[PDB]
Amino acid sequence: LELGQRPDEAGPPISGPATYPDDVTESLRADAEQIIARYPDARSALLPLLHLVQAQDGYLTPAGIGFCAAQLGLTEAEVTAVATFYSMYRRTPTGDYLVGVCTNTLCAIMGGDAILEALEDHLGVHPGQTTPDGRVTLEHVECNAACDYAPVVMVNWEFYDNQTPSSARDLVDGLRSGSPPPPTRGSLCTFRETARTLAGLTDPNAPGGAPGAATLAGLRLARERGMTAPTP
Amino acid sequence: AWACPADAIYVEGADNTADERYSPGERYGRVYQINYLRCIGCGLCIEACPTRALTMTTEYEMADDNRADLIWGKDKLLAPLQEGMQAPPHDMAPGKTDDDYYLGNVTP
Amino acid sequence: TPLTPVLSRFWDEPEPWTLETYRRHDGYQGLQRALSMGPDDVIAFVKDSGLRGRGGAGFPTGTKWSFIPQERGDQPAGGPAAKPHYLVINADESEPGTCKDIPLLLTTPHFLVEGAIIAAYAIRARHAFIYVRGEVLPVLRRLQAAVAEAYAAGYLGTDIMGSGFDLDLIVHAGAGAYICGEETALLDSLEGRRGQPRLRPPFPAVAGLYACPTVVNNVESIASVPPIMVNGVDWFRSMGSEKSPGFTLYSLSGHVTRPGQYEAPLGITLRELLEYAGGVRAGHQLKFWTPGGSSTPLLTAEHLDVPLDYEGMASVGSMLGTKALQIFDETTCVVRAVRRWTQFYAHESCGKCTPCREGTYWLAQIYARLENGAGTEADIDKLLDISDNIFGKSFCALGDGAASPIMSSIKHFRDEYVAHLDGGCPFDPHASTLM
Amino acid sequence: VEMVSLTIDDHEISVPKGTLLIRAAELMGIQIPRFCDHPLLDPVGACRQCLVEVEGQRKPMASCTTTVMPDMVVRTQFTSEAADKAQRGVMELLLINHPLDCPICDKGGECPLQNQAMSNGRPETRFEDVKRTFPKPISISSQVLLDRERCVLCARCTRFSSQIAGDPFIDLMERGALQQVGIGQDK
Amino acid sequence: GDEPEIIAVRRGMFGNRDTGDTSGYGRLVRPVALPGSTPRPYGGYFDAVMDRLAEVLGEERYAMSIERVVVYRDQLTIEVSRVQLPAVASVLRDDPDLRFELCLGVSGVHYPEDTGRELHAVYPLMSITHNRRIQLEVAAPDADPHIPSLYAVYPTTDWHERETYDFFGIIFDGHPSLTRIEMPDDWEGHPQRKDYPLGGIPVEYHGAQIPPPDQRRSY
Ligand SMILES: Cc1cc2nc3c(=O)[nH]c(=O)nc-3n(C[C@H](O)[C@H](O)[C@H](O)COP(=O)(O)O)c2cc1C
Ligand code: SF4
Ligand code: SF4
Ligand code: SF4
Ligand code: FES
Ligand code: FES
Ligand SMILES: [Zn+2]
Repeated sequence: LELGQRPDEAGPPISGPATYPDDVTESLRADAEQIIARYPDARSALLPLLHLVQAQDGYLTPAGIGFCAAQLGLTEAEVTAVATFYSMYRRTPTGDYLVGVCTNTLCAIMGGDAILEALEDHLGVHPGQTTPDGRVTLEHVECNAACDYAPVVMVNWEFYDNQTPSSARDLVDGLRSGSPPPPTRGSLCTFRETARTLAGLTDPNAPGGAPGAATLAGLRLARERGMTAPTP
Repeated sequence: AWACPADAIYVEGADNTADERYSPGERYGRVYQINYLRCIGCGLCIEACPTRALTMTTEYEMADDNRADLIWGKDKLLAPLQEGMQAPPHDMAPGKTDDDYYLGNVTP
Repeated sequence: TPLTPVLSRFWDEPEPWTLETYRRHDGYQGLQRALSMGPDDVIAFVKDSGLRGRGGAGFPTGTKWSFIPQERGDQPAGGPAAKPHYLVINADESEPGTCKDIPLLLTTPHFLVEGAIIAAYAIRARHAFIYVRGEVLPVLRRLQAAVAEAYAAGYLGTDIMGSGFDLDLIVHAGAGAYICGEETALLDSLEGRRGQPRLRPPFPAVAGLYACPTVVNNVESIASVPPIMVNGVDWFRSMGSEKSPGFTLYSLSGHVTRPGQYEAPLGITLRELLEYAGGVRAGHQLKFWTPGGSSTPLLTAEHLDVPLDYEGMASVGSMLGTKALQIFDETTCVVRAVRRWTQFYAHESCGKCTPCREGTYWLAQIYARLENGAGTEADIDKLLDISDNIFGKSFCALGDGAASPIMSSIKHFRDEYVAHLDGGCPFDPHASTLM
Repeated sequence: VEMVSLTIDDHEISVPKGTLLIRAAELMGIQIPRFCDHPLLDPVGACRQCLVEVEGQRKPMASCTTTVMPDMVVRTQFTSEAADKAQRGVMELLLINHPLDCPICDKGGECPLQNQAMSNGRPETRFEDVKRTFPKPISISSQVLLDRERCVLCARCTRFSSQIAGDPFIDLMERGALQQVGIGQDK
Repeated sequence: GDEPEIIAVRRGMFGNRDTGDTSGYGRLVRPVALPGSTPRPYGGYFDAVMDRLAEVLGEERYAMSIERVVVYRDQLTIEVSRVQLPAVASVLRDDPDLRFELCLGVSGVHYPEDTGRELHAVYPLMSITHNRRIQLEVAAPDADPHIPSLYAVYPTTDWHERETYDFFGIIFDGHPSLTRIEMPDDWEGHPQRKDYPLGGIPVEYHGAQIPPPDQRRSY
């Protein structure tokens, strides 16, 4: 009959393994119980729950959609509608690191477009495509609210501030290779680890996250020029 | 047929498919009859047609002894298969698409 | 005016995000001060403070809180019990150029948590949610850690500070969508639906999350609460002006030396902020800039001295927005920047309503033609006509935000837009790259 | 049966409390263009086709969603040039991505889009750019064929399948210009 | 009354005559009103005509005879009251200031949805001396389709009044002989009435047939 979208179309429709094995669903339900228990309404836990299935695979698949529908009593259509709406729910097997150059107006014009072009030419892949080594998946992301840290390069949703194109290619080489340079502001972890973190399950005590230069510039200038909060 | 004041055109559409394609695009006129004992030669059909598939020739000789012989079907009306043309049931010209046909960007 | 470190005060300290570091500087004192006062007392206390909402709109925080229909009286709800109130904190910060909430959350998230608790008390909401955009995973980790610490220290849960108050706080990690930042879209996304805006009415005050009363506040508007609690209303009012008092974070970014967050009183002029930052990138001049994020109409040199406050921006037609202060100089092409913004809006549109969904697509294509060789003089008039057809007509304000860059850019640089008809963008992208 | 009186265009009428502007304008004989509105569906105001100028309101208001208040004044495209401009612009934006499919579209002749583009549309295209395109048609069941390019994304199908029938097996999917009515994967 | 005549009440958008092919569009109620009486300063010679008429007739006779005055597209219609038609026509023809010598005929028009006013006879009159023209309109019910014949005033009407009867059944009482002129004397029904079916036959085609236009859908 050919029901549903054609497989080769737009951003790839949710496709992949039709269902998870028994034990996989056992673990998924074990985590989903905790995810559901924290909301006044079951459906409220859909966005976390989707991350959880995106944590099981490298990307959303029909199996994840089915599990979320079964847990929340929804239809696969409603779950798909919610899932396809948000960009963070990748729809292709994602590499060990999702490297997204912020191509927004400011970051791009501050140099981000050069970052993205250089990375695309170096990795040999276009944004949204995974490297054959399966370690990096390039992307171009909208504003990440790190505009001060211009040409910001995002990696597994950690920050890399003030990235030059050379710095960007060094960073992607490090990621595809064994050891990557640390995030300028954040603690890097594998993509599936980030998925479990967005689900609210990862241990939040991970190190890193110093203020950095831009977050302080104002306070530094105030101190160097004797400014302060006036007084009670 | 919509525009014909005399209800002298009968058209049934049908789907074009890869196994059998008669026109560019999703629809084609599988059945196309003109009842020339109802056609008044007004020409509104022509002005109605959006593809120029329907034209009016200058050929006029027509008369028959049967009421039914003057209900001319699709196979009587289709223009002669000019040189460079192939049989109607075939895929579009390679790489071309219905838009390429309507813009006139097609050749044998 | 001078910078005024209030939230930025703690930063540059060792691991300021910790609860010990926060306590060392009058942390969670404001929560106690509020908890001593009556809920309506706290609402009035904030309302007198003004504290206009720091996320986009600028609506007074106090009135927004008061609109929640408190039972009050003698507790006469003998029939259908009053449905629970909710405090959904909007930690989503997706407006382009807007990077004030993220640093605040990462460095000293407790300002929020504290304030959030206070806000929950003010509206008497038994539950509170901090909807924080994903893609800031460091910030999400910081915020989860802060909330866990708050639970450990008895500031969240039940019998908070022995006030009889109970409050459970949840950090919801939103997936990727700019539109989720709007109230009633934040709510649908938190309810596990497509992050699309709802109708209004019914407003969130009467029926928001789960059709129950809700108040959505930007993280800046909340984290500004503990300061006014501890330092009083009079301290807050000394800053800014009567029609827009207080302090705000300004995310100086773009072609500027020393970009970063500057905590300054409302009404600080861009001249003063550039002087503090040291001015635009050396050797170039301010060409254009956005007071708020991209959602706000562009500004140019002729407004360098116009105050950065709600009334001041309304005085020029721009909206203060989120105090993003994106800065661009001679090297940048207005058409190029506006094209990228239109691309962002087309990508981030929820698609719900015809004006935004279709017009943003069309404008993105028109700008693509402009930047490329194609493009005609009639194309500028078409851009303006389409923007007019989007502005006001779109279901939510995202359409207005999409139209604003286009309309302001044409109004200020029709000359450059025309010059782009010569065969494309004359500018060389390499020249604008913060090296 | 509290009756609220209001003037639509120049004329005046009185209608039950809570009646929508579009319903009142129907009752008084005025065809406000509309796609997403449906009397039996909860109003959604999505397509923005039904905009009208309302006294005291800066923005045009979707007549399909504007509950009638006492003493309101409203001016449709028949008397408000601003409302006319709003509706015509929405119509244009509605047609730019629409396929040139009328001869092959089954809805041809009975299409509300055709009729309301005649009554409330510009004479000719202003859109010289590239239209959005989907592979079409695609079956969402054994019975129903979906043509996403022609979809004006009014959500009436989805809103019906949720509100009227408890069968949300289609929904609006994807985002932005790419939004499309769809079934889950193959269900 | 000054309220217009509604000859039909369209239901729903797009001119659907029935439920409609798309749901939710059928709730509009658009009455089909002909133009109402023109306010007073009728354009051009129309005032000059009507005033003169109002002078030749009395105030009472004028008010009882002329039911309405409708100027539309610079064409003057005098919706005259039944029974009084011969008097008004005589005044128009005879009065030197009006002197509408030439009555161009009579045309029936059927409005089944106009209560008590189903059948309208239209009399185009022209005054050659004054180079003027107007249209009288006399409305009669379906149950009492009788109208006074103008034969004594306009002999030209005799055939027209006949055709109009044949086609509508408007009984011009006082006409010498209202025999059918177009249709056979034994013909049943009055074809130009809407109630009369079009009486077509399906058009034949190889393997199919098209029903007449009155059966197939319309908008
Ligand atoms: C498209 C759109 C996106 C928005 N995104 C945000 C956002 O990311 N963060 C934010 O604080 N406000 C955002 N807003 C403004 C919200 O209205 C605001 O968060 C909420 O109403 C509370 O505002 P307040 O805290 O200033 O009182 C957005 C508004 C629109 C229309
Ligand atoms: S000429 Fe064409 S339109 Fe006219 S009656 Fe004949 S078939 Fe119909
Ligand atoms: S303007 Fe309309 S389409 Fe755009 S984001 Fe808002 S609701 Fe969605
Ligand atoms: S398919 Fe659904 S959303 Fe699209 S036009 Fe039809 S009813 Fe509207
Ligand atoms: S412009 Fe890229 S993070 Fe804001
Ligand atoms: S019919 Fe009202 S907005 Fe669509
Ligand atoms: Zn350019």
